[PDB]
Amino acid sequence: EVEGVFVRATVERRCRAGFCFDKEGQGFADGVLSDEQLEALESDPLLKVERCTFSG
Amino acid sequence: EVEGVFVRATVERRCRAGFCFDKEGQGFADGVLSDEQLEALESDPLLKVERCTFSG
Amino acid sequence: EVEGVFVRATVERRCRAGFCFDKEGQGFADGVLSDEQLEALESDPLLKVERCTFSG
Amino acid sequence: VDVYGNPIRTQQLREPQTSRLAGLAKEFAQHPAKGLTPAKLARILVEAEQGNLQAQAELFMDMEERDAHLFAEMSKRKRAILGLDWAVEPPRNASAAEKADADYLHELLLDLEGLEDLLLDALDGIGHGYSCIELEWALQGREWMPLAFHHRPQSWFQLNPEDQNELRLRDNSPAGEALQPFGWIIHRPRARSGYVARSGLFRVLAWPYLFRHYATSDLAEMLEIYGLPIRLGKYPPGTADEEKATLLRAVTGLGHAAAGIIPETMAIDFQQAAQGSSDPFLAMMRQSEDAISKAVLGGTLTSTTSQSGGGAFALGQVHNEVRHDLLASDARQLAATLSRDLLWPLLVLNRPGSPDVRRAPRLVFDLREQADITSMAQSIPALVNVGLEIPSAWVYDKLGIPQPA
Amino acid sequence: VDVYGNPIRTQQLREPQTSRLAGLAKEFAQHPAKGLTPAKLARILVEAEQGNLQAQAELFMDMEERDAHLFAEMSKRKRAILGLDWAVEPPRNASAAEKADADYLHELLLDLEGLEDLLLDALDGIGHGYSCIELEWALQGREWMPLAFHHRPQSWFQLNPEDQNELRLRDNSPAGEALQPFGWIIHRPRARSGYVARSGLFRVLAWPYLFRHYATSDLAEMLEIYGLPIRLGKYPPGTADEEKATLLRAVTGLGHAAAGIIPETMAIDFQQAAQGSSDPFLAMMRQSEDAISKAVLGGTLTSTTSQSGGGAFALGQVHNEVRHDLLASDARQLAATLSRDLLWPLLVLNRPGSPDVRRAPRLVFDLREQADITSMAQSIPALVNVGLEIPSAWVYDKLGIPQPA
Amino acid sequence: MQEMGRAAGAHPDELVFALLKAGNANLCYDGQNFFDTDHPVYPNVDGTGFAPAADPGAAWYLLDTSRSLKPLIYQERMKPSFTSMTKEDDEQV
Repeated sequence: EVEGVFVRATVERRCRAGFCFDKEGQGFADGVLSDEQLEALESDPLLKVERCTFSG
Repeated sequence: EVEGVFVRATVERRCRAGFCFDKEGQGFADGVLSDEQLEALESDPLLKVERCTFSG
Repeated sequence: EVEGVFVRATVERRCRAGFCFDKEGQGFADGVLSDEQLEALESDPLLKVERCTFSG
Repeated sequence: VDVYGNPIRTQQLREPQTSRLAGLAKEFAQHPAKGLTPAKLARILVEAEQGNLQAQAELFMDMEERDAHLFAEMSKRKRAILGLDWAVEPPRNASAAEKADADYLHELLLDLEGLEDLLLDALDGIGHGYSCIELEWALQGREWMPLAFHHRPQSWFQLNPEDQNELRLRDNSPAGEALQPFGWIIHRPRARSGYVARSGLFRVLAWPYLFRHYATSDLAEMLEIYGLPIRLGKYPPGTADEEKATLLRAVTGLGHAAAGIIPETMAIDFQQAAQGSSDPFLAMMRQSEDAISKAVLGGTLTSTTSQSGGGAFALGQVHNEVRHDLLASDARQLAATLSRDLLWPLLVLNRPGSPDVRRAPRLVFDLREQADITSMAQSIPALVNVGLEIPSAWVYDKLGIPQPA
Repeated sequence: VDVYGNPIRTQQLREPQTSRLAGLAKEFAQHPAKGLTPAKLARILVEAEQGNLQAQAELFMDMEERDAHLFAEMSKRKRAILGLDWAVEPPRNASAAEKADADYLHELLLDLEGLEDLLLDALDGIGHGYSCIELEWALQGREWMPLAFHHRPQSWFQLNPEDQNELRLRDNSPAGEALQPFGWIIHRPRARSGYVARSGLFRVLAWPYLFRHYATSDLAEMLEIYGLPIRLGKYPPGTADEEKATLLRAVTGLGHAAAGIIPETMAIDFQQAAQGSSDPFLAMMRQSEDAISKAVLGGTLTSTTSQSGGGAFALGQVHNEVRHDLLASDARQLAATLSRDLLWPLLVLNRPGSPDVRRAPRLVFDLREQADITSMAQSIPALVNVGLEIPSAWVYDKLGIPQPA
Repeated sequence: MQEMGRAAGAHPDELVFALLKAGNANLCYDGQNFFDTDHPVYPNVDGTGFAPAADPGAAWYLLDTSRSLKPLIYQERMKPSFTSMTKEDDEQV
């Protein structure tokens, strides 16, 4: 299963090509991989958070 | 006027064939028909819900 | 710059063509121009607001 | 003016304030206690908190009427006050003019009929949280007189939208009507610190009353069902409607009827009706009654009764803790209310000049407790032979014996 | 200045501090006791620890209102203080000017109306952990006067983010507003050592209250279910909807109805409804009530009652241990608070000069305990005949008899 | 923010007079309009129909009676009581 998605149609901080944006709802809560990079990707839900597990 | 609408891209339990999955249908707080089916279809929302005045 | 858009998740009053619909997320908060019409534009943020600057 | 400083105009004293509100006098209580559930009681209390005191007042009246234990406790508590001797005393180190004013006020109160009824009506505020008594002012020449005291139901008032501690008449307007100065004697005893709506004792006593009511009604129903057992008749296929009715009547009357006969193809089964005891109901009633007794009169003499046992110090033991404290509190609050509302208008209307408010005479209730005459009479001679110069004023005051004149 | 040394400006005394906060006066209590669970209570207490005193204050008010035993105990405890005689005494070996100042303050307190209400409002801090009373200052010429005392709900305040022992008004800002000097009488009795949030007695009493509430509600529900048994009807295949409804109504009314008939193909089974006793519930209620009694008034007279038994030393036996200690503690704390908050502004505004703070007069409550007159009156003559020179001042003070004048 | 109290105080007058305006449009217990020319009486039909109205005041009933079901409760959004102020702008309603 998926512990949480926290999407609400908003990611925390998806930073690519040297610029940090806010979209695509790529929020995860698990230590499967890239936890160090998961800190950077996550840790900034500017807007509201809605958790709807996908049971993946 | 009908009071009752859900327009926050919110999730509700709508059952299509042998399963109940996210979808927005009736989404009203008043009922005159399909009450027994509406109960299954009108399960209160999972996520943020906000109401409007369709006045249909 | 745009100090606040006042758009996310909220919809404000927009009086056009004699009918005041609610859409397009035209929220703003500044003293640049059309300050008097700012009341009419922000006359119905019926839904929850979530500010985010566009840095305009 | 009054004690609160509000300007006083003698023009408005000729007619009662509520005279121009003939609608109020035609109202009837709605009896909200009938069919009362815990949810309804909670809604009533919450609405009262917000300024709708009518329903709360009517519920309190019904509660007083429908509970014998609560009514007996409240009546005993009030009759305790009603039996106290009272006197009017001049202020601290008063002058001759002040002494004369106090004496005249004392004489006026002695000869004023309906004082006991006024005290009884005022004491209703103990349970209701506030009692309003309207005054009738008349002139027998040059001196104003209270013609009569009228107790107005608590359902006639409300709360000010801009002030939760100020009461107002119900005049069909959102803001009500302010109370006329010198037209009322408002008694608001303070058992608990808070607003006027929450200050009633019946607010504390409501829940035990509902518990007792539910227990008593359930016990009455269970006693009604007790007796014969429920018995069910069974009939085979091919029993016509007339035979069905005959079987039904036979089953219905079988409990009273010792004997009966049915075909072997039929059957009657006697099932348990109601098997248990009155122990749970009675336990709940006792718990509620003990709670009411403790809340009204204290948990030393009423609920956990002090039991028997005489003696010289028995009076002190029974009274001083709990009973004396409650008696003194109620008497002092009533005396303060009276001195504020009734004594002051008489002083400022019936006498010349404008005496300072701080020097007004104060009504005092006689809270003197009977002291053992024999023990103390034994004690004095030893002390006086020793050499102590005990004043005679203390003796005369404490024994209740008056000084020689 | 005040006792704490903060500068005092007479300009701000003309208007109450909360006058410019008209929003507060329009608020209504949220009643957090309804639908309260142990998790909710724990969250409320923890949040209160962090500076959110509104919910805690409202919960405490509801707890006081909804529990008759707790309310009776608290009322008895407070009325114990309210009945004590009090006096204002000059400092140690005071001079003539200090004696005159103390006498004037004593006269002013005697003639100050609403003292009893002030004491009652202050005593709320015993349970709530802190009580704030706002002052109305007025000038009758050249001398400042407390016009009235207003008790403000504990829900109107909060904790300073930078200080957990300093209270502040709720003015919509994160840091609140500091309390105006000379504008309040803050009473904060200290039953336990700690911060102001944790210092209330209701914090100790909350859990027994919840236990008792749960037990009483469960007992009421079980009494409601008691009586008739639950009985279930069974029908065979081929029973239409109308016949199903008829069977359902028959089963529903069968308990009240002594007799009934059904086809042999149907069946009704009478199952146990609720079989047990009130013993567990009542045991829990008794445990909680004993805990409350011990916590409020001590486990020697209320919970484990001292029982009957008179005698000359019976007063001492009942009082000195537990009751006298609690009475003296409460009276001393209240007197200290009053001397700090009310006596000092009067001394420093109504009189000339700048007297040293250490020499301010102190309000003293009369804690004198009735001494056996007969035994001691027997005792003196032997001692005096022996040769001992006992001072008369000690006798007059201890007996309560005043010295000759 | 406290002016909402004045607004609420003025509200009952607005509600009562809006119902008074609707009087012609709205229906009474008879089933006809409040101000109608065909009010049904037992044997026959009666009739009572800029913006006028003639009413009694001394009767045991007052026309167009109001209903102060709940007081002018004040609803506020101050600080750590709503999400509008932490996970949102510094907004208060």
